[PDB]
Amino acid sequence: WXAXCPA
Amino acid sequence: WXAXCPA
Amino acid sequence: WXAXCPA
Amino acid sequence: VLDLLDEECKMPKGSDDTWAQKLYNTHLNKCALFEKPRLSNKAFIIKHFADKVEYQCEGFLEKNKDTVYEEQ
Amino acid sequence: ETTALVCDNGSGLVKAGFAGDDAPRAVFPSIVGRPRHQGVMVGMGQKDSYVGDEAQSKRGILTLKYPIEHGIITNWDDMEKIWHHTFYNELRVAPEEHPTLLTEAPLNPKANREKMTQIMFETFNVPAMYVAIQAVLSLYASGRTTGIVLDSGDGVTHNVPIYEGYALPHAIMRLDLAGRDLTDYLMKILTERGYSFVTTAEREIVRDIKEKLCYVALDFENEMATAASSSSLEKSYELPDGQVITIGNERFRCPETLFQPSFIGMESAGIHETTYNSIMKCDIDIRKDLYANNVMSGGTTMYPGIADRMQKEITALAPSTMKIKIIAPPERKYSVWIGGSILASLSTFQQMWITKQEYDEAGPSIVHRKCF
Amino acid sequence: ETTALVCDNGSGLVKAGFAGDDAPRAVFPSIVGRPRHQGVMVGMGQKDSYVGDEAQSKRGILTLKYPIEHGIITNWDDMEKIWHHTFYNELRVAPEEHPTLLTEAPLNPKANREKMTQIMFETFNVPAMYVAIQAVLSLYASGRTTGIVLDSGDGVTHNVPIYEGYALPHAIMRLDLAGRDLTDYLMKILTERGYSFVTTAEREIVRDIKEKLCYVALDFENEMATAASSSSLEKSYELPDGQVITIGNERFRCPETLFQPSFIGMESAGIHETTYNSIMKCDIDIRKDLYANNVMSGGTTMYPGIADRMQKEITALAPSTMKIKIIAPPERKYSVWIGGSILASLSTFQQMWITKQEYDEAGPSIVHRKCF
Amino acid sequence: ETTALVCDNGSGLVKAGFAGDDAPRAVFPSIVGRPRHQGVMVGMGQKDSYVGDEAQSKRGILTLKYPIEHGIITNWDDMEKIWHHTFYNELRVAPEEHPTLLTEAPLNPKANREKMTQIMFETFNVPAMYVAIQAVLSLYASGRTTGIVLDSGDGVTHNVPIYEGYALPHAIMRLDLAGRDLTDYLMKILTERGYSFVTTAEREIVRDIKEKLCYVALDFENEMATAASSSSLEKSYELPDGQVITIGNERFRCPETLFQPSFIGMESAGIHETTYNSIMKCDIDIRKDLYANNVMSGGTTMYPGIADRMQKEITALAPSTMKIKIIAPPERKYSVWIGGSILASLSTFQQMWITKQEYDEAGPSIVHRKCF
Ligand SMILES: Nc1ncnc2c1ncn2[C@@H]1O[C@H](COP(=O)(O)OP(=O)(O)O)[C@@H](O)[C@H]1O
Ligand SMILES: Nc1ncnc2c1ncn2[C@@H]1O[C@H](COP(=O)(O)OP(=O)(O)O)[C@@H](O)[C@H]1O
Ligand SMILES: Nc1ncnc2c1ncn2[C@@H]1O[C@H](COP(=O)(O)OP(=O)(O)O)[C@@H](O)[C@H]1O
Ligand SMILES: [Mg+2]
Ligand SMILES: [Mg+2]
Ligand SMILES: [Mg+2]
Repeated sequence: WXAXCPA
Repeated sequence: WXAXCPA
Repeated sequence: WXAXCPA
Repeated sequence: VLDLLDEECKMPKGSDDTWAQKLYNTHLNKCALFEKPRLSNKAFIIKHFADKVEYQCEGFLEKNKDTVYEEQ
Repeated sequence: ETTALVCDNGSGLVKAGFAGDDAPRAVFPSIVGRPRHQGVMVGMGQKDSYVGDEAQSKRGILTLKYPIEHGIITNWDDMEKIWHHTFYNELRVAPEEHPTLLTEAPLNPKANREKMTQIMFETFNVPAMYVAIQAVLSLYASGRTTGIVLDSGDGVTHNVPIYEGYALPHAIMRLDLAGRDLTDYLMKILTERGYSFVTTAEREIVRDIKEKLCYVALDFENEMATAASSSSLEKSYELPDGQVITIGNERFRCPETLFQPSFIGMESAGIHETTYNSIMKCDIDIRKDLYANNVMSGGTTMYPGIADRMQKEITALAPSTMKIKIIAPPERKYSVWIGGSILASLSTFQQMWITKQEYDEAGPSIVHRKCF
Repeated sequence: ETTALVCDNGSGLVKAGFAGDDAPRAVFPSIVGRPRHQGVMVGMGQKDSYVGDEAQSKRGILTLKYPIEHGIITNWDDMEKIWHHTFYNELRVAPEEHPTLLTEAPLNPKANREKMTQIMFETFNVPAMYVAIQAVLSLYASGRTTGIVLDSGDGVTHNVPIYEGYALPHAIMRLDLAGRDLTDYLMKILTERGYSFVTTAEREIVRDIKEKLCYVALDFENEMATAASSSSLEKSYELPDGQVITIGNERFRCPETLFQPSFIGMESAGIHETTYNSIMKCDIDIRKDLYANNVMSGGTTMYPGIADRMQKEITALAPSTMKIKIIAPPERKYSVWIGGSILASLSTFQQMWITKQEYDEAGPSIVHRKCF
Repeated sequence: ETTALVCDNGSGLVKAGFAGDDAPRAVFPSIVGRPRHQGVMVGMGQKDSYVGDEAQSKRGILTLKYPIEHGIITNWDDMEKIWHHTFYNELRVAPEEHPTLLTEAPLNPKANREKMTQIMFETFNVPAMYVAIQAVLSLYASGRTTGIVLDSGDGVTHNVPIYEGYALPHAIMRLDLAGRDLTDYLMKILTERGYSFVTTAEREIVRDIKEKLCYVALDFENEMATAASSSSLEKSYELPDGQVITIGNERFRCPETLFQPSFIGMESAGIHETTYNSIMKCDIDIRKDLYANNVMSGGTTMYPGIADRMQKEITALAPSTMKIKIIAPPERKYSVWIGGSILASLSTFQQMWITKQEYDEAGPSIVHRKCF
């Protein structure tokens, strides 16, 4: 993702 | 709560 | 080790 | 109390708040002679032969430290 | 001499203090954390649970629980921890010496008041206490004897009409929408833009995003048309790790769910329609005097523009020939506390307290007949 | 005449085929390899990158990348390589001639759908397409109009309750636990027994170990007591180099982290508690009909005993007087594809497609309003 | 009175001493030599095997074996020889009189701890012992309760994030790159310049070359451009036979393989990227406090410029708005020992020891539940 998780 | 909502 | 690496 | 104080001197990031917390951990409910003052988390009470005395923690770590470097 | 404690349990912030001072001198979140990782270092002073600002400071390593949900206390041992922490650590006052005044939302279970009283008398040994309605205190706080109070904290929203100091209990409306479920909605819409906030700490980050960047649109459709067609409305916020995140129509779109609860999937109408449908339950001779005072209370009413939107659509619903006036003082987040601070310092009120003699005689059942 | 393509991008396996046939005729891992060693022999026909089963065959000399992580496409050029390989090599069909139907997990970013549509229209020139929710298709596949679907692939797990064909979007739960991070957990626990699997090929070996030897314990504590006290539970597996490795309590202990995510260090509850907390978000009139259908989907639900463990602890959480029924057909690994194959062949659906006329008029933004 | 022994087995150097003194008074390589030539002279007192500095002195005539490889003890009888030599010859202390504290890398097999404990209780009859994580002790040594420790000895490299004394075991990274395989790489690159180091003694010569002349380039490409274009960077070293050898770009080029493991042919990223990917596994609220402390440990972190290279490329990876701080005290080679010397002298720790009563009751299995 763009924040919380890595993707 | 005790019936309707979760608390 | 016992699989991947030699030790 | 002296043993936990000499531990807290060498412990990393030791402080009078965590020493007091170690005191309350070890002796708050195990000994009749050690008591916590009702309104404070920075002091402790010992029932001595003469009387109960309430000690503040706030000085003891500075006062307890000696280490002298041989080079000096 | 002796001065009552005044405490408002809320959800989220606890705020507490002494009667007749003007603002609470303890304010902190009603949150309890327990450590969840395996502790490695010997001799650390590691601690069984944390309360308030401690659990905010360490929240990276803690599971955070709220012991109050929708004004109902779900977990009692943590609530006792929060009161113990409030009296001894925050106020540094022994509760045996002071009457205590406690605040609750209307239309919630009786057992909550019975347990609050059993705990304050039996464990704390508080000499006298009382349980007050949140909305009633906002009139004391705003200098009025008349008005329909709209109150929203975290958790419960409720309307209570009052006219010359008489409540109208058949017209009390209560709604579970406000404040926390706005945050659980913001976390859901922010995922659309590619940000993921799952943990209980990330919920606290989203709560801070909501408190900084959200605002209420005057017209929700015009502003969605504008924000689809431009970057002009778009603001960016810096996470605690120094990442930067950019927030578009989500910031006005989150508090619009107060006026359109169908977004989260409730079946009830917005706060404006429960306000109007509450005034419609009052007898026609007093409605003129309720339209002339609407009092907002609690932190969920702090969004910029919520007053002018409320006045606009209530002025749409109301008959055309009347002043609609929304009253929203800038201090209103503390209004329930300031009102309890006023109430507890009156001399007429000193006969209202439940004393321990009466609790011993009648048991905790007494609270229902003596209190509201 | 013309028959839609149906493609489910997943993570790990791609599976693709034609609408109205019953199982996909292309299935292969969504994996791209690039060679990392210095090539020595001149004139070998050595190739810049490999896709799918090619990259599985040569994986000894390749770095293997997954272009999709937690249902989000992180790398777009490799995803275009995987679709190019799917249409030309696996299906041997020119995409201009066929509508394409594409499958996605709920609650993932919108940019993923905008890019998927921009690519399918602009590069492939697909005449029409649609983007469908993974969970919705498992009901088409299982012959139902009602139920709470639990779906787990590689990457994302999600629950979606549906009642008589209406979704309940406020009750959708999504969890990032499933499938790949079970393999990254198995690689970590196997090291305890003295085996070390670091490279991306060794991860594929551990994935094959997990798919063969893992199973779910009915009671996790009883079986850890048994496996501490016996050899009876212990199985051995032969690595590709003819070494043999022996696996004890690790084989049940790996998939227990689906029900206790704290093992890997997540802060959220297991799939059974997200299922129950999803049913608790539905209105009380329908809960009876969700407890009577629970539909498992996707390969991470293939572990032996996962149905009986789910039914056991959901029957522990639920009120005592209700049927809890877990539906877990042996084919469930393909259920999302079979459901999309059914959906794309309906006649009512032929008005649902986004056509290139509409993409040209409205741009890729259209996908949000036309698709779910 | 009685003072614990503190011993860190490492690979290469053994270092050992008494708890609460400040540096180890025994340090010697964990090496065993056996003579390989036909002995000619009668009556020489010739000896079956040599340990430590004896085997360094005579290494011309010996095969040198390391009993520990990548933190795993491969050969147990030689490890017993090394401990026997440590206690009797180096410390001249009888082990029955002293608790012993032993140090180990994370994520290595459990059989290593079970055997270490079975040996310390059964053969040495040590009254009490404990097994500690190498990385945890470097925080005790550096006066911190928070930070991501990067540790590299000979053999294993590992990252362990710690926050206020809680480990984050899902974020522990381990890498087999460090220290010995740098020497086996230096021996391989030196051959291009016409030097050949094959025997186990020549490996010790190359280890001394590496410890004297290697350094880490701030920018690897600029310095390879410089060293191709000049003699200015070039240093010469005198072999034990009085030959002199000259070493050019090889000296910076050897430790660059820490940051580009593909040189030796690993598939994993450098220590800077495993550090960043370890911080990325920590929850976003604590990352600010891990970036503000990075603690280097063990001898492989002694190369000149490795701190400024680490800070430079971590500052490239990290978000722009944060302090990155690398902590690298000049004493760091001994940090794990100094930290175990501190730990073993705490009073709170005197309940942590495994006593022989407990080993007799529970067997060597106990170590897993009592120790970390
Ligand atoms: N300035 C603000 N803007 C928007 N929301 C706010 C603001 N201040 C507080 N809140 C939200 O309102 C809630 C707190 O309101 P409060 O009146 O303190 O609750 P309670 O009445 O339960 O104590 C929290 O959910 C908080 O996030
Ligand atoms: N028989 C099986 N038992 C356990 N796990 C399996 C089995 N088959 C596949 N898996 C795992 O499930 C995942 C693949 O599920 P799949 O439904 O193909 O993913 P997606 O829905 O993303 O295409 C992989 O992690 C794979 O290791
Ligand atoms: N000054 C130095 N510069 C570079 N490398 C060194 C230096 N001193 C020791 N080393 C290397 O580091 C390793 C020894 O580190 P050490 O911390 O003693 O290992 P362990 O932690 O296993 O005991 C050896 O490979 C040695 O060659
Ligand atoms: Mg309030
Ligand atoms: Mg799937
Ligand atoms: Mg070391």
